[PDB]
Amino acid sequence: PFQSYFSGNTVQICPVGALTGTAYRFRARPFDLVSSPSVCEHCASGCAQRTDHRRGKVLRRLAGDEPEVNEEWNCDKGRWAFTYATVGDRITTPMLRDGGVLRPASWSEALTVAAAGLLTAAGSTGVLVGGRCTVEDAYAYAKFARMVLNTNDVDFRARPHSAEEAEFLAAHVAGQTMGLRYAELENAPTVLLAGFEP
Amino acid sequence: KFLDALAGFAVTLGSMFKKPITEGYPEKPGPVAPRYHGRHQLNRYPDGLEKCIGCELC
Ligand code: SF4
Ligand code: SF4
Ligand code: SF4
Repeated sequence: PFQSYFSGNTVQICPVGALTGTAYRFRARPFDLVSSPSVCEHCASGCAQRTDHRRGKVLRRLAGDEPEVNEEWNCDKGRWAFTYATVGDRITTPMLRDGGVLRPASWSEALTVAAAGLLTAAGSTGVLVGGRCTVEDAYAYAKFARMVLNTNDVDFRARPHSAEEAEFLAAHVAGQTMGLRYAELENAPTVLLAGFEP
Repeated sequence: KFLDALAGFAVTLGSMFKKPITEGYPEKPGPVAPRYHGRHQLNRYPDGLEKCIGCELC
């Protein structure tokens, strides 16, 4: 098989219908698509993408165009890994534990119970923020931990990690925006990779 | 003769002896033009296959 992590680009690069996406096959015509700019959710590459949805369902995610980040390319993960939100496991309503069973609940009741529990726990709480969060979402999680819980037990690392990692991120990464850039990568005479499979 | 001003009467009286022209819908519906834009219809080939290819051009 074709077998490339970037195969979808060919579908987007073909100037004709010769190469088509099997997932998108016969799904819609251009006029039937609501098209929006977007960013991929999957890795730190942050590629510009174009999400196309018909009938409220996302049908494809084209590569977009951002010369400073991704030129006009994707990987298959970014281009096609969008169905996760509609596989039928999505949480549609707030859920509450009662009698050991997870039951659908209102927003009012759910917030009541969550506030009760969190106030009962007070500072004996820790917030695992995970890595699937927008900058705003992470900021809200952190601020919520700092004030609403009066705790510093905040970690977005849902993965193997270490204290040395947090120390390094504080020392060199955090607060240091827009240093090395993709454009710089292209011209770096020598690139070394430590624990990194690009 | 002042009669011209009364021509309308001659009209209405005359019409009440010519036959009414109303179409008899629904017992006797009127003839709609052959080209009329009636309800869309999806057609088939003589073997029964649906003509529509789902191109969404319509
Ligand atoms: S058949 Fe498809 S690829 Fe060929 S001209 Fe028509 S739209 Fe383009
Ligand atoms: S398109 Fe591919 S490389 Fe770009 S952010 Fe998404 S998963 Fe990462
Ligand atoms: S335009 Fe295409 S989709 Fe619409 S009725 Fe004709 S063949 Fe079918």
